[PDB]
Amino acid sequence: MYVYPPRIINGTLYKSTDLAEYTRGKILQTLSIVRGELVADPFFGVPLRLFSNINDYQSDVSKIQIILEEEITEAQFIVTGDLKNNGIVSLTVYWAYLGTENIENFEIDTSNI
Amino acid sequence: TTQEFLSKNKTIESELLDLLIKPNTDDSILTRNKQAIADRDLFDIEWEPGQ
Repeated sequence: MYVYPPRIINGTLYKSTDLAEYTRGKILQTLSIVRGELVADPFFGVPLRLFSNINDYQSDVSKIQIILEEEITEAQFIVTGDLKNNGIVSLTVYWAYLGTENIENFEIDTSNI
Repeated sequence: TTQEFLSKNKTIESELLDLLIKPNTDDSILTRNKQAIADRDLFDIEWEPGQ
């Protein structure tokens, strides 16, 4: 299968047999698409709220967690939000691939692109 | 009386039995496990001592 980020490696599209990095690519694709980006599906994508005071900053985290859980059924998602110094809201998505039982390392990460 | 026959190239009567060898995959000891299950229902586990 073709993982989300289109990279031409060795003259062809990067095809991966493993389902674990394919699931990771699915997570990256879901998080990289803002709701409304796609013309076919105007509802798929994470909701983005950028310029607003940091009072209700957990509800969007919960919405992102729910969207990740509904869209990707092969992984379990826990999303946490931290408040940084200037204006940064740090989201951390803890995901585990249900097919595997241990942490699965990918060799394409070590390769220098 | 005996009829004489000379070499031909392609007859309909030979094409009635041109079929002789069939490479099928029907129930047999070598075709029991036709269906394999993908990773959607498999767990990848490591082999530990005492396993």
